[PDB]
Amino acid sequence: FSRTCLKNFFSVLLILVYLLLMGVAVFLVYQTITDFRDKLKHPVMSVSYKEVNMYDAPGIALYPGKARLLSCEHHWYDHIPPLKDPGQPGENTCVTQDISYIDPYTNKTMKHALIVQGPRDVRRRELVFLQFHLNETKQDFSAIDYLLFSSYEAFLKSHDQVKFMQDCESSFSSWKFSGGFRTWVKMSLVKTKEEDGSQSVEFRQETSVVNFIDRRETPDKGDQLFFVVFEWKDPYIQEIQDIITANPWSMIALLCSVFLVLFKAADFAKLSVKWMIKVRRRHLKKRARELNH
Amino acid sequence: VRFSRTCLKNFFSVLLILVYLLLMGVAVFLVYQTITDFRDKLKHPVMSVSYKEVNMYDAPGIALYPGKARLLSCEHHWYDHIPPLKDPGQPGENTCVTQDISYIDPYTNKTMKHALIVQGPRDVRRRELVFLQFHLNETKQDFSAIDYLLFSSYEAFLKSHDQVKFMQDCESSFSSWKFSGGFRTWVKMSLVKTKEEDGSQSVEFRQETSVVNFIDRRETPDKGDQLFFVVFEWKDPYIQEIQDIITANPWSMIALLCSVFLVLFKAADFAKLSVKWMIKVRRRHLKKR
Amino acid sequence: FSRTCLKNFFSVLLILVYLLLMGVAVFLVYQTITDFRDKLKHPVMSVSYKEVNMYDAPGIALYPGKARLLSCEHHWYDHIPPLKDPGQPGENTCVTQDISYIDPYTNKTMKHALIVQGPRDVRRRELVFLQFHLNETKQDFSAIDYLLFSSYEAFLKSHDQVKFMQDCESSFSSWKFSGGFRTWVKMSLVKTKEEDGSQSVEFRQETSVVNFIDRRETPDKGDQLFFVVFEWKDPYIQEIQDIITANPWSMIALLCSVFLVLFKAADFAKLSVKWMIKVRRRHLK
Amino acid sequence: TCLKNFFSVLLILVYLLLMGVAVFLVYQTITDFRDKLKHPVMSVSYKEVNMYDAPGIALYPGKARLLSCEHHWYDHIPPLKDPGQPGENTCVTQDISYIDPYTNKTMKHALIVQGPRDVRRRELVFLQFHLNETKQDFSAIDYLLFSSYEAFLKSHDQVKFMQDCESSFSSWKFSGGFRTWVKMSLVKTKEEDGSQSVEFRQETSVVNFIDRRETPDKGDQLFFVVFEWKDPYIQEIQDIITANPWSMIALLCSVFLVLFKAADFAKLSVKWMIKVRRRHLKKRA
Amino acid sequence: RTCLKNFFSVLLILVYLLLMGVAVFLVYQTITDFRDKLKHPVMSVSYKEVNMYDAPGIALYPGKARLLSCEHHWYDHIPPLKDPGQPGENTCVTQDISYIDPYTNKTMKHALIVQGPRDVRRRELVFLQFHLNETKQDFSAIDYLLFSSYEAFLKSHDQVKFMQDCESSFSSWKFSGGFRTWVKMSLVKTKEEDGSQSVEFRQETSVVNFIDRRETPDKGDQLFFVVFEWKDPYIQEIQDIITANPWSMIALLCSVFLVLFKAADFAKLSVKWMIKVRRRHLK
Amino acid sequence: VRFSRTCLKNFFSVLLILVYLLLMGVAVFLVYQTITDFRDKLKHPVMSVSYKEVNMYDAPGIALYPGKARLLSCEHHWYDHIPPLKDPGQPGENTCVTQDISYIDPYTNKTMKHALIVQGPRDVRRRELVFLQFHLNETKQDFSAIDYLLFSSYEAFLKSHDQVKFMQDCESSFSSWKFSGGFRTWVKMSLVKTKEEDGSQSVEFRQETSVVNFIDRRETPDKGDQLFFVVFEWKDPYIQEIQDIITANPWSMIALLCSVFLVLFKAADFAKLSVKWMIKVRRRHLKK
RNA sequence: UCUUCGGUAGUAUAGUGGUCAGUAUCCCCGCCUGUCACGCGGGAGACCGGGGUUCGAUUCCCCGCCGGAGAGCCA
Repeated sequence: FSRTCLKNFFSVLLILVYLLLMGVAVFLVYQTITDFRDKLKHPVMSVSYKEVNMYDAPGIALYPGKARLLSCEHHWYDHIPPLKDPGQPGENTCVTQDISYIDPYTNKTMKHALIVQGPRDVRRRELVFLQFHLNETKQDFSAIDYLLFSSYEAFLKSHDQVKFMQDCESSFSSWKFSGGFRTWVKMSLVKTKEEDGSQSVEFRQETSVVNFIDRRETPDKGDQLFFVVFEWKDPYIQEIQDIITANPWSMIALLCSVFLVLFKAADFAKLSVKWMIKVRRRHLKKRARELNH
Repeated sequence: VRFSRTCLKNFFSVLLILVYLLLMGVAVFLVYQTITDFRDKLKHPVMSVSYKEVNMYDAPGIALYPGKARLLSCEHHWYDHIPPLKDPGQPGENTCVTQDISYIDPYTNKTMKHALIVQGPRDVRRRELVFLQFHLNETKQDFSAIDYLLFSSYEAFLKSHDQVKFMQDCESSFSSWKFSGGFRTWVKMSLVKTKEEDGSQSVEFRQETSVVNFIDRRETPDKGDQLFFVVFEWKDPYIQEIQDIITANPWSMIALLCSVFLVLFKAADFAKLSVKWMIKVRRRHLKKR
Repeated sequence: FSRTCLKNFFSVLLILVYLLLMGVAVFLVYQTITDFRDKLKHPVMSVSYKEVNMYDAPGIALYPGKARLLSCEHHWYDHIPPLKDPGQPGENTCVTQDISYIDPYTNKTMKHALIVQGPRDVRRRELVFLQFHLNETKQDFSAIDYLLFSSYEAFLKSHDQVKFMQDCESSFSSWKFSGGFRTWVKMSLVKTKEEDGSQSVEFRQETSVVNFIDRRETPDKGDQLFFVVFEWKDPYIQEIQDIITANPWSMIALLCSVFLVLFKAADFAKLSVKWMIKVRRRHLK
Repeated sequence: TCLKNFFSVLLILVYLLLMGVAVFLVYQTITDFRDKLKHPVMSVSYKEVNMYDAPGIALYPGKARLLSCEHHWYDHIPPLKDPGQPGENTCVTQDISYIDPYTNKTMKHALIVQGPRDVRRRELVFLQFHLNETKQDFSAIDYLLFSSYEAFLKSHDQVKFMQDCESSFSSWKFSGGFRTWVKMSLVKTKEEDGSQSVEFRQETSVVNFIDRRETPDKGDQLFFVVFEWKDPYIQEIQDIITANPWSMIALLCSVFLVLFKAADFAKLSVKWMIKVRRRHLKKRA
Repeated sequence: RTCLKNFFSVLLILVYLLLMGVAVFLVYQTITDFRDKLKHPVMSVSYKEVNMYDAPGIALYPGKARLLSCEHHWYDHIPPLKDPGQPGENTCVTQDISYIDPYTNKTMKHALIVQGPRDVRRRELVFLQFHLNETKQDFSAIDYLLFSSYEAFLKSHDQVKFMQDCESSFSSWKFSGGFRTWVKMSLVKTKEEDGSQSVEFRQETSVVNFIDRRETPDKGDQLFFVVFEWKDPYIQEIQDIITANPWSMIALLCSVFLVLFKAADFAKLSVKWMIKVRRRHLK
Repeated sequence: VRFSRTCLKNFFSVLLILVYLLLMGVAVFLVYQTITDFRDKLKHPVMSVSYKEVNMYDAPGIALYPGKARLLSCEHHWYDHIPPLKDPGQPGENTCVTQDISYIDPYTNKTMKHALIVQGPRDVRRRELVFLQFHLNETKQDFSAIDYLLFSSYEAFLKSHDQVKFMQDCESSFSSWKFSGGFRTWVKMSLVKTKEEDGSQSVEFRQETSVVNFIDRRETPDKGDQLFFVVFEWKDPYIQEIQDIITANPWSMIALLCSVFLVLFKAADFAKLSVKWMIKVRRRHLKK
């Protein structure tokens, strides 16, 4: 009767060894699929700078309003602008093209905008020096807004330019420089990576205002004089590449890991069951050898 | 002729010793290198960024710190493209949810500093702004400046009675920006949600001031009338989220190592079978019958 | 045709399994080759925050013109600058170490460095107050440049300050401070990693100008008094490291091991053809 | 035959001799290992330090108040000075006084200063003192020259520096006159554990001081004291151990193997001799 | 049980590789020790003896002084005092040429060079003497430097360069006024890798007071006196020795290889002896 | 078969001669490097240092040579960095041990130079220091100074005999210092012993004097009167040992030689194995 | 396609339900009888593979691999 119980105990051990590795496999595959779904939930960041040598012509959509473009001189490399007496017009050696459109988010108002061509040569540090004057009024807070878009010649050679300002304000953000300062804007360009098209352009900038010596002007009525430059901070275009360990990585790693752990989950069980039936037969051998020595 | 026997004696010994030596020399090499790589990847968790959109922000924690400065207005201009022109100096129109707390200084435990916490803007979509106005006619420092800090939520401060520790932890964590003394500082703000190992999102603020000079010469400021201005608003509806994820999975480490061990076992067995076959083909070639 | 055609139908499965395994292997190696084409973008960013307590004092290369310093009062303990007076030179207690050399860009211009030690502690908010002065001239906009580099001691200990400062000027950028504002320049470090781990660093800074009342010295010509409050802001430094996510060892291991499941599938094919042969033998016998 | 008894002894004799020389050589090599372990050798190293290494110069005037300091960043001829004028405390006169650690009864003072820098340009501290002449003869002012001024500043519990650095030096003084000029240099010895110790050694060179300027009427004192740096080639000392980590045991095993091989070869050769002797015996039988 | 015997044979097979691992570990340890020994070269000194020292180099920059006596007391120590200030007894091989500064490049240096003493057995000493007019510098001094041999200045050319090179190698010792600075000099030779012998001078001054009461120097004029005896009749010979020789560790590696071969062979013989368990069945 | 026999024999012979040769080349090459290494390490012995420690030094001799002066004051001020100073220039209070010997010179062999031998301080831990105030009449001593010489055994000087030679040899060996005529020469003598070969080690005194000036305001200005103080101490409670070790060991070197000879013998055995492989190849050649 | 016969050291076989899987040759070592074996004395190498019964199966049974033997269309 002892052997009749032993043949049941060893069957129980057989089933235990089978189901141990039949449950480990399912637990591991479920854990791996859950982990790879988690990885699919959110990708990681992969930046690259790809420094350039000759920037494109950028777009600067000023909204001067009632002011006047006194000067838009392009200091081709002159990091120290030639001092000139404020308060009078002159030297419109600029690439301005006054083009207006209706502003969205309002649906009721017209607003003009003298989009100008920005500097290109970062190595030479090309500049653009502006000067806006306005007869003082009740506004008491003189800020002249300005937008920024990547390509200017694209605006030059695009039919139905409605997009170029009816979408810039709806996409970009509206900065503004002060009245009575010289807002030094050191722009830079940053590119993202979307799955729909190819990429996108977003601007960054570091305004560094410096005071304006009101002498030699004497604003008796209070004539404010806006002054703006638009440098190019760096020859580098930090592009954001949103790399994913999500679509191909999940599938490939899933299939490989599972089909290669099934290998052990089968081989170890086979070896263990073979050797345990071997030891069962060995116990039978030793008891029957005690019987028939 | 024992030439075949001697060639066998050379081959099985040297070839098999070489193959079970190269097996170890590759297995231990790869296991050590990949364990080191696992430790390295555990050393440097990779960051994850995205932009979860928010239609309507909560009530932020703008907390002005005016030392003996008189508030003049709180107009929460809901959507105004530019706030309407205001005559300075005159008080009134202070429709801001305001509370004053002052217990102790977190730094040096020096003294009390009263705050003027405002509920702050909510609707980013309609570009809510909370345009302030200040006044410091009686100047003795002669070195103008006004301090302000931001915290996460208003009702979180309001409901919790930990008033002193609110301005303890907020002051210790958030830096102390100071909007300029005299001209309006259009302080757009944005939120950054960084995650932690425990799932806690300890948020911090990010702002991009844009100082606009004032032409407030309608005040006769000869006596020392230095009046300030502030504008808060929410920069973009989006919110940045920061989460550092573990790039190394030990449950993939173990799978990779057991798989390469199985590869090496199969390679050794195949090599043994192949050498046995190449040895035994001459056995059927030396004798024909 | 009763048995020869069946044997041909069995043997075409041999070529079938060969071509299937070839195609699957080619597809898998194509996927892995695309992965190591993405290897170009595999440089990813991993950042950490070293909670540093005591900080290295950094050199602060100011580049004044016709200006003259007035104070360097380092408020090691004080986080607040006590009230002071315009003009009136006093307590030039900094470590001004003028090394005025020629331009590194055009090699013609004259620059006048005034390296200051800067602060050390950040838990105590160690300010480094400064002050300048300039009698008015035809200077329609007034600005006093400056610049930064990694460490003061790396300037003091290293020899040949000529190239040490000349290359640093062109390498970094120059963000100035204005004529009449307390340009409260905070500062912080980003610790990036190069291809080998040389660990170059550059400076992040958040200026915040603030107006200064000038009635106390009645400048009747345009006298300008600058003020700079260089101060370390971050109680911890950011550590940018560009780790790469893929190594060829994983590629070769996974490929050569899915090769084994391919071989096992071939084994099942070789068993199944024999099983079908046995079944057909039983059926047609 | 009798030749068998003749040769049946030197067989075991040669193995006995080999065992004897084996134990002799193992004793010789173990004694050599003991000797080479009991006499570690040193290695001298020169490093070309280019810069500061701020030392914690100390002085113990007690009654001789300071009257001058200087820092001649490049001046091998320090110019004239007024004898007896107090002030110009350009030194970082971090004055601290502490009780004796050794006698535990004397209220000792200190006038720690900041040490010379710029060894390349030979920057040299300079001093000047004064003391109303008292009953004590042989006017002497003790002074230590411990190192690490920069860490001395930030160090906590400054009593320990004074109470400890006295024991680890000999406190060489400077005289009551004639500008005891004091050069100095460093030695960097390596301890047994792995740490290192830095000690200052100095080469005074006194030069007589002309008193044709003070014209004292009592016998007052104006003893200077001058510091500098000697050649920057700081001596690094390392006490390396004789290279016997495992070579002794490996060559012990080698001599073991060769002696066993030689014993076996001796057996082979003597067996060959026995074979040829048996052949000769059969020839001559 | 034959399967057990083959499994023990497989155990010996596994043991066969732990010897390889230990050998490779010892090889790595040996290569690390070799690199360490090539990283810290050892030093040695041998005090050789010299019967007749070379006539050394003595550079002096008196400035506005004037050598009043240059007597070679061959072995006598009796001090003659004719007059503290008179010029006389210039009995030495002296030679002065002024050269511009090789360091500042502006000033000129007046190298009033004196040959010096040779016979250490007789303890030759070159008793100098110098007087200076009163000046405002408030403490007198004379920088003086030494070089290898006066003959290296006598016959050699480029005498301007031959002194200009020896500018900052030494530390510019100096004797004072109203003193008798006794300078016992010794010479140390270092032996570096490139076969050159850089000679250096090391000396131990011992100032002794002087009596000017016999000259009535109330005005403020100071005197100077120097001697330059050679201290020891020896020369320090410091040699840096490399203590690592690859041709002394290749034999170490070979011995390791032989002992591991013997160990493996003994393991094989041990399992062959273990076959006695089957040999008993054969019996 | 003649051609095959000739070619095989020449091929085997050239292989064996090539390896046999190499064997000899590496043997002579290694014995050459052995010769070079052993001769080089015999030429340049390598020296070592160590620092033992004591708390109570023995009594060292101090051979003063006062030509005309006198022991105005001798003391044993231990532990007192402020020695009790009396009125200068007044004799008495000599609480030391002396022996006014007067022996011969090695250079003149005729002068009976005095030597007021004293024993130095011993308590380094309590920094004991002697104090030897003197005075002379300097009628003509324009550069006043009295020599002093250090030997390391006062106790062994006492009980020993032939004291003329016991002072003669120490005078010859150690160089003669001198203390200033009008200063205070603080002499912090350290003790250095070198463990030489021949079963003998010798001691050497090295010291760094530090003159500190003396003020004579307490004595009336006189002609032919300059006094001077000399101080002896103990620098460190250490004793530096300079011992020379030897790098080369004949036992180790012959061990290397035996190992490489074993390796080359095994290489020749593998050459013999190649010979037997050639023999079997020739057996196959004749079988075919 | 079907039906038998056999498969063992490197060679030839002999063994078989309970074990010096043996022997001759071949492989190694001691003797040199004129010789590197012409002759002796000691030591060494194996059940075609897989599964199943049996205390144990190289033996008993089944399935695959290898030959050789026959009918032979398997076209």
